[PDB]
Amino acid sequence: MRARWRKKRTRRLKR
Amino acid sequence: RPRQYATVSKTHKTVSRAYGGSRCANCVKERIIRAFLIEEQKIVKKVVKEQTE
Amino acid sequence: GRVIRNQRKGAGSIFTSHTRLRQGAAKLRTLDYAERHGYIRGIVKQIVHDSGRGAPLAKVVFRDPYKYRLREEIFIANEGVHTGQFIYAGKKASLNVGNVLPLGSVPEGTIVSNVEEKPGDRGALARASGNYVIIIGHNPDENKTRVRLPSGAKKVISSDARGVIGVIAGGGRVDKPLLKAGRAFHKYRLKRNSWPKTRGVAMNPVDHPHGGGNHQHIGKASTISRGAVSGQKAGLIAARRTGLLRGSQKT
Amino acid sequence: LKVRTSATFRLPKTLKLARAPKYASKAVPHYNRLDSYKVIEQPITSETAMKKVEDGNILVFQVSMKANKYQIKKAVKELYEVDVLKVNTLVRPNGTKKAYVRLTADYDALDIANRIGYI
Amino acid sequence: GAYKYLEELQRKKQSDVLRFLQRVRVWEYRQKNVIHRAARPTRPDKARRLGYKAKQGFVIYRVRVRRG
Amino acid sequence: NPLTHSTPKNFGIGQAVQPKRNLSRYVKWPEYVRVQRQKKILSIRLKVPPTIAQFQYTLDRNTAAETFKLFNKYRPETAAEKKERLTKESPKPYAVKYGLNHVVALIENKKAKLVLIANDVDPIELVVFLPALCKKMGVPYAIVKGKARLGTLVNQKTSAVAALTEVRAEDEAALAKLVSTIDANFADKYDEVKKHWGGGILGNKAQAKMDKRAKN
RNA sequence: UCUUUACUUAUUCAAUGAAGCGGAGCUGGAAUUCAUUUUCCACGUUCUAGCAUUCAAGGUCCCAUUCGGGGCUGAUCCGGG
RNA sequence: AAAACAUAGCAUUGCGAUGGUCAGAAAGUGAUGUUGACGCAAUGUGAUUUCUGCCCAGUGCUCUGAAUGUCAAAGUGAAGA
RNA sequence: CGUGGGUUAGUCGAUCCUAAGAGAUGGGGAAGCUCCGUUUCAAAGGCCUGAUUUUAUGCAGGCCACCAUCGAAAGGGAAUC
Ligand SMILES: [K+]
Ligand SMILES: [K+]
Ligand SMILES: [K+]
Ligand SMILES: [K+]
Ligand SMILES: [K+]
Ligand SMILES: [K+]
Ligand SMILES: [K+]
Ligand SMILES: [K+]
Ligand SMILES: [Mg+2]
Ligand SMILES: [Mg+2]
Ligand SMILES: [Mg+2]
Ligand SMILES: [Mg+2]
Ligand SMILES: [Mg+2]
Ligand SMILES: [Mg+2]
Ligand SMILES: [Mg+2]
Ligand SMILES: [Mg+2]
Ligand SMILES: [Mg+2]
Ligand SMILES: [Mg+2]
Ligand SMILES: [Mg+2]
Ligand SMILES: [Mg+2]
Ligand SMILES: [Mg+2]
Ligand SMILES: [Mg+2]
Ligand SMILES: [Mg+2]
Ligand SMILES: [Mg+2]
Repeated sequence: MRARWRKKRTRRLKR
Repeated sequence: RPRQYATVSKTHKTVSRAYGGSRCANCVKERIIRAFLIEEQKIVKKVVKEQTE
Repeated sequence: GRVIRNQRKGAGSIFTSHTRLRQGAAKLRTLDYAERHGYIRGIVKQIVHDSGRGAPLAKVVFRDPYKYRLREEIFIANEGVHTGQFIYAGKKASLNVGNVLPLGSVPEGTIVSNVEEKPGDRGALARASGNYVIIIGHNPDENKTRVRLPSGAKKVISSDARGVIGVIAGGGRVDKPLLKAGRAFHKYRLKRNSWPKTRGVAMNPVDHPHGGGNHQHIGKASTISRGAVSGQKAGLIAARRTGLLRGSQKT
Repeated sequence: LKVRTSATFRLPKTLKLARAPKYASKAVPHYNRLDSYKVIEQPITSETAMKKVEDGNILVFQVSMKANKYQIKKAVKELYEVDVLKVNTLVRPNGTKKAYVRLTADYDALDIANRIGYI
Repeated sequence: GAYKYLEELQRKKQSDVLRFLQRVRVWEYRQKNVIHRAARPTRPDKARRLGYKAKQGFVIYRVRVRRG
Repeated sequence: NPLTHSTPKNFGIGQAVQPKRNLSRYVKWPEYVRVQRQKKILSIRLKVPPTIAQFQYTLDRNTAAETFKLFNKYRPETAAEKKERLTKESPKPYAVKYGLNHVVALIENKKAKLVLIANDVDPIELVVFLPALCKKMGVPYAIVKGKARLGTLVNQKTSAVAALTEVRAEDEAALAKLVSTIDANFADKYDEVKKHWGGGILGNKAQAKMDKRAKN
């Protein structure tokens, strides 16, 4: 899966 | 089409096995056989060398 | 007069090579530690047509020694190499067709191809379909192999210069007649703008040394000095002799 | 000597100071170049424009050529105290920009047009 | 002062001392860019007789040009 | 211990990916590093004429230490000390003399008692003449690892030369003992050093190549 | 004056992500201790279209043990050509 | 619009990269060349079949051919303030 | 001819991508207008993650380093009836 999607999930968990 | 693979769940894009949506079943079978047999023959190669020593 | 056809070629505008469909330059691996001191094994993954070229190419994959990755080379396929075959390249590789050995490390009489002129040039001699070089001698003091080239020239090269064992594939290509203008058309479509060719005597004087006259004819000797200048070198340049060769050309 | 695992030398990372100017780039900041009174130039009151007020609940304005759809929405809310559903725009053949602004169902285009005072 | 000695030395361009410095320096300059700032004069005596002073605002550039 | 196992890698040709080794020897350095290294080489591979080659000999660490000991007693007045001295407006000062033009003039007048010449002046012609001149005028001179060191002696960044014209009677014998040492290595060897060409040193690999032809 | 030939730093050509050059060792092997070591040769990969990456596991020493961290070795030394 | 050009076929010439042919005012510059003699470059003749004679004096091209004819600048010798 | 009206898009195009090609920079030529060359004989960058909760930059770590840019309304291409 693309980096932009991976980064989105990572922000979602950082909250 | 390539970008449609982004919209669909992982079960559409894979199968449940080593190398799922990448290599076919018979290709995976050859990889396993070859890995097993060559790694064994390597043990024999070393022992035959270690005897001659 | 005007600038003749043979002088227009150097500007390289409509006369450049037609390279869209080519696979990449055929070349040996870069000469590195592994090849100088041992051997490295690669796999022949594909054997593939290159546009413009007679001989097929072989895509050989080797592991990188210093980084976890694969490195596809593009070799010119020797006759007999097959997909899946392992290829061994280096000082210590064995004497089998497809392997890449330094010329010091092969006996007199070995047939090789894609031989380097200087060590690490990555291949130079005997690359066209059906050609090869013969090793004819070693000079281990001077570190110099002697070799016979396709032309029949003998040549002394460094013993560190590498070659591939065997003959370039696709041989016997030029035995089949082309038959039709069209076949030559398609041949040159994938090479460069060299065809068809108007004869100089069919032109006017402005266009060629041979042009003009109330009959088509050359009118002065067609043999031209090596010291002639651009615009004059048309015909037979620096010819030692001329006329039909009654005999064999071999030394 | 220090260990170098690559054979490549790259330019060292070095401190980069932010500007700390001895005098302001310009004296006074420019006032807002596209305030609400600039974004909306005037209503369009052709008979066909007026049909859209009466029926479609659409106001039709001339609008600054520099104005995008975000700025038009914001200007209309501000100047007329109304809620915008969507904005469609075009550049007319005379080189001015026309905006077709549909209001939400809570507001009536004919009332609001009567207030701003073109019927 | 030194500058008198420097003046007289620089006249002996085929002396062994000056042949050697000429060889080392010509090589070094050929390695740098065709125009490059010089940190200071290589001929400080020569520079000062042509008007240079060692003040902030005087600058030396070295340049090569093709002969012939 | 029982879970843990010894799995040694084979880093021979064609085996495991090589490990990260120290490649310092192979680094493609910036051009300026290359220039400064190759300049040091070239100036020793070439035959170096005596007037330059004499600068290769320098005052040994113990004597240099003892010299700087002495000269540090006669440091010139700093900017603060001057500001003080001018409010009072004072006695005769004893200070190390510096400035290439100044010192060259002092040597010509036979006022200098000891001259120190930096070994690393660039351009060299600023000082190639000094040994000869000091020799001609009968002035003790030492070539010293300096420029920057002589700078520190004189509250400058660099200095090129430094000299003593007067010492205090305290340190007259110190100077004299030091001059005797210094004369041994420089002025007294001057006429021999004048004849000997420097340079012609081969690099590491060419030396080995020369040594393997010597025994044969 | 000519021919042949040394040197390497200028100059020239070529290559690479400037990765393993040169000299010594260690280790064996053969040879040969012809008392004695002088040398010489190698110095981890060849049935097979698999796999090879995380400062390396191991070994060892420090740390303050703990979730860990660091060094040395593993992978000889020397010259930074 | 042809009987001309092209053409397949035939033959000759040059060249092994420090190269041939060709480009650029120059260049740390270019085309052939992502090339390497079964190739690139330069010419002639013009499918197949059959054949392709004699002349190297001339002009040209070419030659590890003889040398002491001719023979620039620099250099060398003599005369001369 | 005179006077007005008329072209509404997240989904159609452009915009993005690369093609033959064009073209800055590093450099080198050229009296110079400029020419070469396009990854080179350059010290050529910009991501990830945690935090810290001092703040969205230094710090903590890591990670990889190719070489600007322009060039298709018929090529490639997220989504409407
Ligand atoms: K054509
Ligand atoms: K023709
Ligand atoms: K003619
Ligand atoms: K002919
Ligand atoms: K004749
Ligand atoms: K003739
Ligand atoms: K759009
Ligand atoms: K398009
Ligand atoms: Mg033809
Ligand atoms: Mg005609
Ligand atoms: Mg003519
Ligand atoms: Mg005619
Ligand atoms: Mg003619
Ligand atoms: Mg629109
Ligand atoms: Mg300054
Ligand atoms: Mg007609
Ligand atoms: Mg015809
Ligand atoms: Mg015929
Ligand atoms: Mg003459
Ligand atoms: Mg009208
Ligand atoms: Mg679309
Ligand atoms: Mg340009
Ligand atoms: Mg574009
Ligand atoms: Mg399209």
